[PDB]
Amino acid sequence: ANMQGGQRLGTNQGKGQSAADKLALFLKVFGGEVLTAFARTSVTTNRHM
Amino acid sequence: TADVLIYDIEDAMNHYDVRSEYTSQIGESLAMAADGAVLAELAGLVNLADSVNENIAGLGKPSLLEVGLKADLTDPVKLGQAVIAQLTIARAALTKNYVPANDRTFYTTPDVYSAILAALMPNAANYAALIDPERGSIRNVMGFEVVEVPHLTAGGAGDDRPDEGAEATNQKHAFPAAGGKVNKENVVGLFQHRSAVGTVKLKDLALERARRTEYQADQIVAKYAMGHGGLRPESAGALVFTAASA
Amino acid sequence: DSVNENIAGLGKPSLLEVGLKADLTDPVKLGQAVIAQLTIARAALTKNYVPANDRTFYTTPDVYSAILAALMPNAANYAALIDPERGSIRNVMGFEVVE
Amino acid sequence: GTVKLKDLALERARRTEYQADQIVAKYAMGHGGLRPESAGALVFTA
Amino acid sequence: DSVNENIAGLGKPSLLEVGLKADLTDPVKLGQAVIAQLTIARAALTKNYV
Amino acid sequence: QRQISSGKSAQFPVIGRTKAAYLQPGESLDDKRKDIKHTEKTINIDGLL
Amino acid sequence: QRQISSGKSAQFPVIGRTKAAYLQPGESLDDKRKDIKHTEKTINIDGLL
Repeated sequence: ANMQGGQRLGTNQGKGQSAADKLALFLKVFGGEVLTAFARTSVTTNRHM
Repeated sequence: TADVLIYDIEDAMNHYDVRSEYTSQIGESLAMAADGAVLAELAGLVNLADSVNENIAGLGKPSLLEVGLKADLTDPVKLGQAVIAQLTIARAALTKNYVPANDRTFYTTPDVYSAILAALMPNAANYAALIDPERGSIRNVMGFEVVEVPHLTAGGAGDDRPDEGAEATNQKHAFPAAGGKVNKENVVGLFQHRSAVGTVKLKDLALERARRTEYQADQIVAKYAMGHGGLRPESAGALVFTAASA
Repeated sequence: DSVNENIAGLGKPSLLEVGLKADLTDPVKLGQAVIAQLTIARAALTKNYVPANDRTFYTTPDVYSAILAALMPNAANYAALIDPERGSIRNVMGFEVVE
Repeated sequence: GTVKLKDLALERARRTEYQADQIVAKYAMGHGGLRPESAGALVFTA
Repeated sequence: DSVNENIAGLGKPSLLEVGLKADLTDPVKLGQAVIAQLTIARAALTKNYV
Repeated sequence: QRQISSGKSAQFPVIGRTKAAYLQPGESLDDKRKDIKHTEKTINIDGLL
Repeated sequence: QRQISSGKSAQFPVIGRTKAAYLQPGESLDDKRKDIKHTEKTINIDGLL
């Protein structure tokens, strides 16, 4: 069935830590691109003096 | 002026670059104030008092026009037919003042822009005209060229920066919220001719960068100096909902 | 409703409505409501400065046929969008219809 | 353990309004308590 | 006392004691207490494989 | 479909526009400043499929 | 004295030893396996000094 003694890098373990989260020790990284608000276009520039 | 201040300690902890995008937003914020001021100046001509409607008495009137009661006209296709039928009168009202044909534009919200699209769909229209259904774009309805702008009922810049929904403390070119004519509560569109609004520019637009050592922060500021005013009120116009009976 | 936007004054999902489904049973009547509401969806998506083009509409194949029935000669006054020879829609509004 | 960001640097700025020059040195570091088993202390009895 | 170790059974800070300060008085007798206590401090630190 | 390496999750930051204002002669820009809003978007990676 | 760039905090993972055992012929390593405990020590930088 399930493997015995498998290496668990994510589990926090520790003396006082809960270790309930299986992904605790892993940390998030920056995504590829920063999200920016959509550009707003000017309409009146060529419509008056 | 639009400016931003970036602290060095927060920039160090940051994992991405913000300086390149910030200059785009502060520069674009200045351009959005020009659109708000120009359109508010166009609505300013229609809001001219009864004593001062005309440049010289006998030249032409701003014209107001009416589309419906906004309660019976809530349906999308019903609103679209009202606008299309009333853009014909707007063409006539502008012609009665000898305003030249062509160089005529109609500024409307995207909501009303889609109302015209629904009116000319195969379900409603007996034959195809104007719009292109594949791209959802309506083309040159009458002499007017239909332009959709989300930022109507938005005025020019003012002293201090409003939060999100707050109003500027002193706004030079403002769109009336509850004014007598073509105010913010019942507005459908603004139609106008090339010679209806003017802008006067000094200094063009400039971008500046500064170093604030005492605060350990960098600074970027964008700035221009322009003036917006309404000229030739006879070229102005509007489309508004009928005032609710009280 | 509290967390629908990224930042205040940027945009909202705009879930929209088409009908009660009690009377929208027949496909030809459901198709018109779908095509009608795609026109508002074009406007609501534009109000948030979302760029035109690169837009798509994901729907089940049943609603795909409902749009086809709504533009049949029986329902539509003139020919537009779909072609009855292959039963395929062709970019209703800015969106691209995908089954 | 000490984690250092930007290390230590100093910059010079001109304060024209005060007719003065300002020299400031700065760093950003964090100090921590990894590896407790190697730590220790001696305390007086209360 | 529940969070002192990194992992269970890996080593403890070993607070130790010096035996008050009022009775010590002269500095020469203070050195005896400190050095005699450094006997346990080195032993305790070694027991953790430091 | 962006790609990352060695991450439990990916974070995407957003930027939230700005508003302009008038500066009277003799007024400091520091007295009228609002800043540009920031927040994050998280896409955490699922298990092995 | 470690150095990081562009980070709110720094993470130091630690590892927790293991015990060897005799593998008589005709035995499986999967049956005798304990794994090695992991826990985390993270320390965050203070403000600019």
